[PDB]
Amino acid sequence: AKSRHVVICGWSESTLECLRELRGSEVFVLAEDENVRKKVLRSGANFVHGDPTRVSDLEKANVRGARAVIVDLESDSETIHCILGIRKIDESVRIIAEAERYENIEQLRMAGADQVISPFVISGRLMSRSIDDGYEAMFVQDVLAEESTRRMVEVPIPEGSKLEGVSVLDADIHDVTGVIIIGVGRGDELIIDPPRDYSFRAGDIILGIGKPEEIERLKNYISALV
Amino acid sequence: AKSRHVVICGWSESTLECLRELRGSEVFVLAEDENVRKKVLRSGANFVHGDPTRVSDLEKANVRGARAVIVDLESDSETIHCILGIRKIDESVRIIAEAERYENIEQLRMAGADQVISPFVISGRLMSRSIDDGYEAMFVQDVLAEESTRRMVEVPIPEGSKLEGVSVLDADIHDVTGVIIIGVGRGDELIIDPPRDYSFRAGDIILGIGKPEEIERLKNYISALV
Repeated sequence: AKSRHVVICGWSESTLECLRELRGSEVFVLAEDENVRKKVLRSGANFVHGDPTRVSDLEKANVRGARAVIVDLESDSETIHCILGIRKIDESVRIIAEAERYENIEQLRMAGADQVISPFVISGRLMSRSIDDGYEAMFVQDVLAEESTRRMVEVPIPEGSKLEGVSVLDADIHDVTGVIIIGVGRGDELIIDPPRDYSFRAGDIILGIGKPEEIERLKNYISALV
Repeated sequence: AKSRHVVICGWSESTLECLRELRGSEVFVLAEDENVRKKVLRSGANFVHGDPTRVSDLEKANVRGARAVIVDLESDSETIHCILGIRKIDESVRIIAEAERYENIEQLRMAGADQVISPFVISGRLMSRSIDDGYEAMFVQDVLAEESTRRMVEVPIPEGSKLEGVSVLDADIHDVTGVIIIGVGRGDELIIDPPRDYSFRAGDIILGIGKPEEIERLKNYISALV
């Protein structure tokens, strides 16, 4: 949870939405196609005209000691290539990549990716599941894309939180706040539906779903004792 | 909830995963690039060499009276074009499409799409949200992509179900089955986090998340009285 700069390698629709979500932070977009420059600037970010597979260009984009580097190239091959180059410059910087083919997630990880996201798998699955209803899709589309009614959130548990050492069962988060708790994160591991007898700890990241008002309630509920 | 055939227009990673999910049903894949033929056949589906923007080719793919038609072309423009052609052949057939740009979802709908999925928005968002943790991503990736531990499911409420006319609160589904109920679907509408005082009805589709064993428990719990 730092506040350095972010580097985005490659341009695509993903990168565009992603850049929107970062509207209000210093971002550097490294890309070959010069056309894109306009769009990147007209969005607050800094454009760095270059090649993400070229280590010298990655350097010019300030990949070293960056808060995180996001990669989404025109090819899983190029993404793997870019990543390799990144690790050469900084072997600790957090790397998030987009995989187009499922079979490449592993290789992407082996290259140095800290988090891999596979949109087509997600898409193809939602589609095959919408041949009769659209409920699952509607849900995903509403919470993960248009973030309409609800939204998915990560809420860190401060040191001295009111839920410090409180079991899931006793916290009664959903009924008190309206937020559906879907998981707890500790040491970059994730317990999907944590057991009622699970106690919280400072540092833990509660993963829930809820409307902005319910998320705000949860945040007050998580607060540290005054 | 019928059992006719499915038509997939266009080829891509989405289409490939989607075709996997339909492994065990009669599917027709309409595509221009002949290379793909091998992959489609080596997956149980029928390949139809043609152009999805051409109404005569859509016909050869049995788009008429199909259970559902899934569209994912090399362009939102082409997807809109394909859809228009589809409505010309059958104005009632369920259409599921993939939008690459957010601004096209509406136009895609106006063209005739019954359900639109936007993978890049979903992707770009997950990425911008993973610059420090990967919990949200891990969750999505695990339940929506690799469907590892948990999986998302739609469970229809049979006529005469044991939960017929039972309020959410009284059903106590999560504690009894272990499945996290995230929403109810009725008349192609979706109530994300239905209120405790909401009663179920036959026809309703419960949308939850759970492990295969928990989903099976829920299915027994939903059953109609003998």
